[PDB]
Amino acid sequence: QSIDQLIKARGKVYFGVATDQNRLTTGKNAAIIKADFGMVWPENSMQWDATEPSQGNFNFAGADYLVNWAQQNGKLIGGGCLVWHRHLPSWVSSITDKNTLTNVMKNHITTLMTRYKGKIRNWDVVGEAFNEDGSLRQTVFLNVIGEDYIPIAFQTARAADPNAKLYIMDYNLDSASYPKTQAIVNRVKQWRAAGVPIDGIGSQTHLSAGQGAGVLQALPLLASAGTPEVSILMLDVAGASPTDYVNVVNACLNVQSCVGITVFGVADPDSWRASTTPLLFDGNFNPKPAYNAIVQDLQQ
Amino acid sequence: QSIDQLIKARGKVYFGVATDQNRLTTGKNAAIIKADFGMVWPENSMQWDATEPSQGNFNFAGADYLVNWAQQNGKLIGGGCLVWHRHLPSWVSSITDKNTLTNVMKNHITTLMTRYKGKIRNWDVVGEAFNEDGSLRQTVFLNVIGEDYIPIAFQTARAADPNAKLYIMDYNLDSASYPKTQAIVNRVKQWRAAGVPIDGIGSQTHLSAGQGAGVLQALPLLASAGTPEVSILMLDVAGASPTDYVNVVNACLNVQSCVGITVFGVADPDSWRASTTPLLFDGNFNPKPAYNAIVQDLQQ
Repeated sequence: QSIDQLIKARGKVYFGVATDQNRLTTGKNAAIIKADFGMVWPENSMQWDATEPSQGNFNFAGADYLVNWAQQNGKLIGGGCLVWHRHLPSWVSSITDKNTLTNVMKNHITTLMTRYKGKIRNWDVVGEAFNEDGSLRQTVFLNVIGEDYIPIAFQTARAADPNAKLYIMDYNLDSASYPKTQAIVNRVKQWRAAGVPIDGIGSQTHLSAGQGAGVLQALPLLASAGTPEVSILMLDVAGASPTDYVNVVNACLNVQSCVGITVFGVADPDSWRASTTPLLFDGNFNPKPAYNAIVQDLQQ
Repeated sequence: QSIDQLIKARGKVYFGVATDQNRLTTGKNAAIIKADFGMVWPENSMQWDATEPSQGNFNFAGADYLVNWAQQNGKLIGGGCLVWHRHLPSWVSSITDKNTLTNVMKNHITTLMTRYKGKIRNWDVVGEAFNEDGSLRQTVFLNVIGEDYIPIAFQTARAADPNAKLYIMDYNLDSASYPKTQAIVNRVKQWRAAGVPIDGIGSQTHLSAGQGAGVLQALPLLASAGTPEVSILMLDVAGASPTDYVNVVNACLNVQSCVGITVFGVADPDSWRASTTPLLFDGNFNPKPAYNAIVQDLQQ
């Protein structure tokens, strides 16, 4: 049974997955995505080092492949991450002039979003902007532009494609009593009160065994920032316990503004932490107990 | 034991594998390649549709990642395929002018080879140029430029990087009685006698169960064309029988000019034909019996 169909029947938008061209041409990934998932995200093909490896000179072949495949197969598309420190070519992080970096950042945002205008439901505009203690992470963007880089990024994105839902994303937002969770709420409330067009908070949910239960309290806390949407992004769970996965799904169901869940790949051997077997399909592309538990939870 | 180390001890150059960036950042692929393989080959990041999706718009982020990784980890690198009718963008196949297509082909070859000059041991310059009956395949290059496109491609490649071994590659060269196998031998002989710089024939070896034995006769036939080198390229075997894999390895050992073997990926779930489980590691990244049989054969 399709978990995307079942989550749509419960009033949500999607159950999605990260993928890219060489996943769609190998394994059983394309067949599983066609049958069971409703949204695709680029695993790597829209990151900055993949798309703008020298200034103004874009690499779109990989991203175009994904967008085309999704349109042919009737899937929604997400995109990201537009502004991020972790996937950033050296030419960017070596700029020291505020005006120049602002224009580089706006050109990167506008070029990607314009190319796919109207085709992308969600964009992750800014990612991993917070330290664990809730202060802003001192990346090249913060150091050179200042905290205004976040408002500027979102304003620029809204102008490039008004159809898209604009997200900030981060990880370690999985516990309601962890400082980073309340900090992103505090700052997103302030930014929205200043008119910054942040439509969503995306929680990049990488859990250890037993941590699913805490998402039931963390996700409603994230929703208290008042964004129109929240999502669970790039979900995986070490051990892939049915209990952990069902708890995350039920947190989504319990939060009215949570539109859906994306998992960080199809099958365990293709995970960035494969030894923890953290996904919903095994190395032979069979659905694991957690997959079947999600099916039953969405019916029950 | 490392099959690359063992094949080197038998006088060969490499046991290699196809890979690309997202493979290296997921699963156990990087650890296995470091320990057990001596050469990497882009699974897709150097094809024409990946590298020049529109005229003059080169996309090298993926290929650059692979080349860097290989240099940092002391691995040989192969590249290709430069001229091929598969993976060719529509902008190329819609050219009807002989001078224009000649210069487009030259520029594609020269740009890729120049970027990595000195770093790439082997380039597959022309691929899949023959029909199954041994006549030349009527691709856009044959139709518009004529038969001299093959001499031109090789002469352009030799000028771009004289350090590289230049290969022609094809598939279904696995039986000595098949017309294609004899045809490529005859044509390569005559091209080399006329000074065309073809250094190698690469046999793209995609086998069904039981076909390994035929390679013991086919590979010597390919070597009779007199090229400095031959190789086994992108090897996989439906069912991954030890008998089939050992027969292919022994064909390599028996042919003095065969420099090595590349396998078409690490683990079964990442194969283009994963349901046939045709690789040397399983979906849990454990060596399969075929891996251990190769080790035993090479020790003896």
